[PDB]
Amino acid sequence: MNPKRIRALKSGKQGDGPVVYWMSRDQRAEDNWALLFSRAIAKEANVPVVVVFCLTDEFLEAGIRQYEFMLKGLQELEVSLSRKKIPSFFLRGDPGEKISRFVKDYNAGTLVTDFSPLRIKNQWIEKVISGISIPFFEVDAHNVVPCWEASQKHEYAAHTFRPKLYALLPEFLEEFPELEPNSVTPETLSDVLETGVKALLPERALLKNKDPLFEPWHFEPGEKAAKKVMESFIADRLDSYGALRNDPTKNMLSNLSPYLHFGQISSQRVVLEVEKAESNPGSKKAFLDEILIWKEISDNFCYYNPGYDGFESFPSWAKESLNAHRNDVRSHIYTLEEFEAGKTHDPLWNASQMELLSTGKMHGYTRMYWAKKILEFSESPEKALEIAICLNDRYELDGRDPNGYAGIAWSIGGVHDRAWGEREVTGKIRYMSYEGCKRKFDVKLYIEKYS
Ligand SMILES: Cc1cc2nc3c(=O)[nH]c(=O)nc-3n(C[C@H](O)[C@H](O)[C@H](O)COP(=O)(O)OP(=O)(O)OC[C@H]3O[C@@H](n4cnc5c(N)ncnc54)[C@H](O)[C@@H]3O)c2cc1C
Repeated sequence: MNPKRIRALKSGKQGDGPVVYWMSRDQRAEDNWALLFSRAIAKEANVPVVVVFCLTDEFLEAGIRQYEFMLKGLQELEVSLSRKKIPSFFLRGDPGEKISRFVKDYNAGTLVTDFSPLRIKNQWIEKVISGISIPFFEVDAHNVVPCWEASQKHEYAAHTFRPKLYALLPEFLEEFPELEPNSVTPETLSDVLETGVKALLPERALLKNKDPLFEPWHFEPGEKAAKKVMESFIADRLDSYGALRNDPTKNMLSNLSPYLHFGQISSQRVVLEVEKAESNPGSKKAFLDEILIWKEISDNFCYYNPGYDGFESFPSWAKESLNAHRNDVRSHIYTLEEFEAGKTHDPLWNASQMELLSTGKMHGYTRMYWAKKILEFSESPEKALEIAICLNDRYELDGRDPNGYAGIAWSIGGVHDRAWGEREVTGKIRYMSYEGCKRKFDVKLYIEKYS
């Protein structure tokens, strides 16, 4: 285990009870440096490792679609951890109260968590630090290169982050040891799920017919399903990925993001397996650029920019340009509700929103298109950011994620982009025209599918 993957969050006085892994972002038993590090600390302290997960109060800010995907994954995780003789505890409430109380009730010796750069995770961490007296570590289990090691700062372009990340892959891209079971064995999620579904139901996304919009069969949740999606991608989709990743009418992406978001599969795992695959040269470079460079620069962005969801984090050239065009008359303005129902005058935009509504995963190419039009048809960049985040986090299975904040900030604010030709309203932000998409893929066919 490379000690550069683990960081101290708070010194303390070690207790003599179990080591507690507060699982949050990496909801898997295999390929999990945070669990592996926790198991190892336990072994040196001659105590078991246990897993705690907090079912937080914020679940009512998203939908059934994410709550069910996540909890059906955790049901499977319970079984897997128990086979390793690792108990798991699911705490209804927010971490400050529930983790601090768990630590005390169970006499935890050491507390470990996984790494998320999101504001809510840091809020949770502050409240836990004030409720405990034992040592508290975090482990980057989501990036191949620990986020605080990849760069010491915000990287303004993929081309400045790329050479730093690739210079560290020889060290950090490595196989995973097997998780050692514990020596000995030291409200069901079903009922939790039902309680939570009851609370969510009034806000469920319904057609006018009251029929639910969401189709829950496009991505089966859990660690075992994630691995099959990974295996089918490498076998059937990787070869064509370079040619087809920008064609939303084709189903040729990996479809791994919902699994990667909740940590039901390790990206380090996916990279290991892609690296060993013999596939079309070009396709592997393209995929690895997305799952290494662009995914891990998103953690870089959220980690070094506390205002990652606000206009103030845009590059100076984009803030200046959007400000210069802030009083340009927009050709249309849409309300949040009009965006949300796909009721604009742009049928490609509406189709993209319909794909989000019905499957919980909008094709990566039309996400770019979709966020850029929110900029073009809202009162201001700040309002555009709020609308894009709202809809992305409400309806994307892979939402509430650094990739999301960074992808929206790329779209609307030019983060990790350069200035392009000056237009009214959108200024020098990269523009993606309708006619452009028409020359790129079969727009009429995409609209047909999602209408
Ligand atoms: C406006 C906008 C919002 C986005 N919101 C999210 C979000 O909430 N959550 C999310 O996980 N991704 C987000 N993305 C990034 C990207 O669209 C998705 O990760 C991707 O479409 C998921 O499909 P896939 O797994 O089939 O992708 P693939 O093309 O197979 O890529 C494999 C993995 O690479 C990573 N990746 C790919 N593209 C990007 C990218 N542009 N930025 C960062 N990582 C990337 C993801 O982890 C993805 O699962 C957003 C992009 C934009 C433009």
